[PDB]
Amino acid sequence: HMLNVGATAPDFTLRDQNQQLVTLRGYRGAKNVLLVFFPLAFTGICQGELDQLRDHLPEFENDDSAALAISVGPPPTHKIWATQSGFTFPLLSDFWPHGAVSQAYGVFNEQAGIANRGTFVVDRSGIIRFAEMKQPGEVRDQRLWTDALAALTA
Amino acid sequence: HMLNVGATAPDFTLRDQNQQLVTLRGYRGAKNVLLVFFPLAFTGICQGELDQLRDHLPEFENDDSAALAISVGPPPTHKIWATQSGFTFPLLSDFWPHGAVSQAYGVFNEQAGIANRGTFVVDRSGIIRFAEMKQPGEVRDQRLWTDALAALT
Repeated sequence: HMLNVGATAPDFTLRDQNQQLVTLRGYRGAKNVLLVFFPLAFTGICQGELDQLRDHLPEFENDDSAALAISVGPPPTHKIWATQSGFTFPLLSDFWPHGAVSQAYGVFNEQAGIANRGTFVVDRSGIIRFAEMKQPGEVRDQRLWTDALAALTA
Repeated sequence: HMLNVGATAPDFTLRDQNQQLVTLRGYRGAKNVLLVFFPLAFTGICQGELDQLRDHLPEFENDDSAALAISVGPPPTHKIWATQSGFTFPLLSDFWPHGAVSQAYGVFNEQAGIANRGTFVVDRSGIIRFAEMKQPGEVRDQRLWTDALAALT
């Protein structure tokens, strides 16, 4: 099942949309990390969620916080989507092995082969301090994300 | 790994870019099928190959022949690419299980998690009658596809 608050966040090294390696442990001791798992690029609900993250980026990518969007797509998919959508934050490929990081966080839909709408905040110690999992057909409330992030600055 | 000529073509049922199910077996007795495997949507060499196919579509999609392009990408990826590129032929998703059909045809790159640039012609009996895979630099020779197809009518 989904990892809950108090668990150590599984570490990972994934390619971003520009093929650079991004590792979760690299933020430890420096920033709180918002992990935004999403099902599929070029779909309507995903578009809306990541458009909203784009529109409010300074709340998620600053001196205290970092945001990483994760899905099973490979980098060329995430690159074209990011370019066409104006996304400048990292989109990470859980592509091969397929959904392995999703599976480690307990947010992989084993029937569909896609991550659910899982969201986590990982504190500077690497412990999960916010956890949620919505289904692909549901929409998340991003005020919950900013509120969790805010509580780990002060 | 690649299946050679004379082998029975593994049957599949995959979603196309509009989420419709396409099954190889449905062409048996009716059409020769060209199977164009490709690594990734939105890449350069894939683009050029499938653009050639678009530009020559009546040679590949007619009363005697059908063409199916196959990669590991899911339908929304294929839908956006297809729409942007004018691909009106089926792009099929070997997505989940990841590359299972590609594996069955012996054209899966296990290290990278993508299909290689393999091509097959399947006759009206379901037998592989043409099998092609080019070097990493090299774009496939589509006159060859139309020649193989032409030999089977």
